[PDB]
Amino acid sequence: PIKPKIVLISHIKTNPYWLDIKAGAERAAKERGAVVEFLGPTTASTEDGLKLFDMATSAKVSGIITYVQEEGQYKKKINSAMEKGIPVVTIASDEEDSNRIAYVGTDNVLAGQVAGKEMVKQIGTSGNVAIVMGGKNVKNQKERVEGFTQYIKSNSNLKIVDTDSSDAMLLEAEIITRKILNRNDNINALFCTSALDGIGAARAVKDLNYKDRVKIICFDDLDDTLSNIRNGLVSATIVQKSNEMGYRAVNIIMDKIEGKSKSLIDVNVINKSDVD
Amino acid sequence: KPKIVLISHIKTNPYWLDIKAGAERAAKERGAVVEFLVSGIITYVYKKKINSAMEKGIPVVTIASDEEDSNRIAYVGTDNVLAGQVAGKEMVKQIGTSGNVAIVMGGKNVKNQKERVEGFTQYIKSNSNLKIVDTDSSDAMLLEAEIITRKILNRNDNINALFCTSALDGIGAARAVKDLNYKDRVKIICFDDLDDTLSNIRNGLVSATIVQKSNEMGYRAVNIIMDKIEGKSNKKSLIDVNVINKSDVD
Amino acid sequence: MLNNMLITNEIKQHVDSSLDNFNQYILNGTPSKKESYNNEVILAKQKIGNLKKNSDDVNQYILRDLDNTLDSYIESSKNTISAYENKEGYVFYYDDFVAAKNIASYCDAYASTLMQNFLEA
Repeated sequence: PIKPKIVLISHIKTNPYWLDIKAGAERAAKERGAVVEFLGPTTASTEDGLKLFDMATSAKVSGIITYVQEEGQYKKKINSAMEKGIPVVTIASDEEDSNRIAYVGTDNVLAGQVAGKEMVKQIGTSGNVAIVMGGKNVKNQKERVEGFTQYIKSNSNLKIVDTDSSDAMLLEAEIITRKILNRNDNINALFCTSALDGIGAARAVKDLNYKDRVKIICFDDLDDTLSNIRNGLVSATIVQKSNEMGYRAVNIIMDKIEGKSKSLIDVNVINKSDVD
Repeated sequence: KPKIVLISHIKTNPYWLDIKAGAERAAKERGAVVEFLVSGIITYVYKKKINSAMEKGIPVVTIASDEEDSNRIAYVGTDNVLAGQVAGKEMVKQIGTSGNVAIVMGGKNVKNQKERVEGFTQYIKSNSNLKIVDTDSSDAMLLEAEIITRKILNRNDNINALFCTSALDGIGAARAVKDLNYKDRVKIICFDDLDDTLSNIRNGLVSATIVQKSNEMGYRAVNIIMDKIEGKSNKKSLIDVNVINKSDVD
Repeated sequence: MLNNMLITNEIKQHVDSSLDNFNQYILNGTPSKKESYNNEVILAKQKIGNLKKNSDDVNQYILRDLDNTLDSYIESSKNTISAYENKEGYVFYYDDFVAAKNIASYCDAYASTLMQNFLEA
């Protein structure tokens, strides 16, 4: 008997991140009695991606879950799939100016709070903390800071030290960390709002001879970050839950389909234990 | 230094010793002294005792039990809706995202149990395809606890887990699962840390419990008093919970 | 077995042949190729049908996508034709025009996928 088909278009079809997404997508599909077709370019490409979307629309599949490779570039195709009664869910990357039925991605405010909880677990409730923030005006990093700040203020007496990042010409993370640590003699921890900031902060903490005098909490799982964690340099990193993003996206599609009609995901914490 | 008074449940419970530890930690950081049984009062449950204490511009913070009537400056207690979500997450971690779950709920109209259910349900529905099986509780007549868990397990063949919205419900569910010989075929998640609940977790009968974060409640209460005292408001405030499963019982 | 591959290519050819006639008609206006175009999609449509009454559990999915893609093709090519026939300019049906050939090649992609499948024991 024929099951509804959901198309999942990834960033890269070989990327393990997106294979985690596929596995979760498949789990929900199996639970909901649907099948998932996993598509995606070999090379990151708005054109390859848009072509896959077009075929999915033409084949009148029951729903489309897609990665947005460039904002603005997807609003026409999405709104046209939606017009032909195909529900569309954007995943990891959003096309917010569209009729996307839902966006599935990390709850950045929450991810900030989890970072706050972990930092208090690392250094206690008194002391000083500073934020290393690559994009001062980037929404997801603003959200991480907001979550982090709210948690810290509500659950500790940690003072959050502010640093203007202007010099540094809107600033490389190694350079801004030098400034934070050179200006302030009693910084107990750094909170890094992106993956690169974590790598830069860790290098600067090492170069200024403050390893294990200054704890570091960051985002994302790059090799260097995981290596820094095994090595006592970085205390924890906050990681996205790919599998669950794929899982949630299928369930949202199937809900729209079966008329039962959100939608941000949790994160995990990796400290020295779970580095394996 | 400002003097803060902490009126406990009684000084009988290690919970309320945790509250004191947290109270003390905040007191050191904020430059105050705490007397556990003046500049401010933190209390366990009263309305106008609170209000003429309050009538003297004396801040009163209630903790754990709320006296919502009063002019108490703040309530410090558990975020029950959140606590339910944490139970959901632990539930998905215990049995996966497909299967059947049933709820054992003593007070159907008790606020904190309703909140726990609303949190649990919302989470379950947003993060799994776990079915929540409904059971009419009329014949268990209002309903014990052991008796209603019997009806649930006897009427339905593939219940994977029970979500118990209170401590007594947890103890009753655990007994019924044991008596019907369903230990380790039916997982159990409940609330509160009673000795029985902790033994059941040690013994594999109860999978996890959600327990209030006592230390943090005391810690928060002091910081709220001191904010009011130093007028640096910054003025409710609900607290997170912990999960006790078999690993961390020791 | 081979019959199954055979008819797939007939399907693919009928779609190909339909698009050829469809292009020529939009360019030249010859009313004979418009009808050839419609003969070819019917035969395509028909032969996809026969493949479907004996579907695997696997290729029934490819076949549904193929059948639906053809329908999309048919729809955009008829909107292209519709516009052209109350004489709108090329800039006002360019959009269904290229869609028609885009979707025509999609049908071709499913056809090959369908044939690779019919390589089996």
